[PDB]
Amino acid sequence: ELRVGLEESELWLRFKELTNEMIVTKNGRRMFPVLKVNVSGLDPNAMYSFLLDFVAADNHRWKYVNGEWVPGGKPEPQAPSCVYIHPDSPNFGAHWMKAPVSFSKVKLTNKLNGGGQIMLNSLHKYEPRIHIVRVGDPQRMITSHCFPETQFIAVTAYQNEEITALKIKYN
Ligand SMILES: CC(C)c1ccc(CN2CCC(O)CC2)cc1
Repeated sequence: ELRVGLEESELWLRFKELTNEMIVTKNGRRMFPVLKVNVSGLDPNAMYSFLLDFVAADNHRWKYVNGEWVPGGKPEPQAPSCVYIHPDSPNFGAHWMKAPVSFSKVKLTNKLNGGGQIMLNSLHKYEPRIHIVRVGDPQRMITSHCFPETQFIAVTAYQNEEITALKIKYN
């Protein structure tokens, strides 16, 4: 059976209990924590690509008011469909399963200024999603897992000083 488990789920959950925030910049910023997963139940002999995208969680944006995240207006039109291709792609099942798959190099941006970046809307909540694409497959079989522990609000600057302190503490 295919299983894709979140790595460092305890670390993610400590950010999630505060409401997680990820910085977006013109030139793009790496995530902390980094999304890493463990995989079992691929065909070790088959080749696959790993893709990462970010699904908009809500029909509204968010605002940080009096130390609280609250609904903060109607959402901006959906960010243009960005997919990050994991740099080990394509590769054998055995490769993806032997060690944690890390998306450490993906950069989150609020400006389409080129280079494997993901465009997000400030003050919107996203849920990371990983796709496993079977290579050479005439049925183009894809599998998709979502990681609710990894949900965050995209920000141009940290709102919650407690998130700022956690990012410093563990990073
Ligand atoms: C005690 C537990 C909560 C914990 C704390 C710190 C780590 C290490 N981790 C931090 C940042 C990641 O992007 C890579 C390494 C993992 C787990």
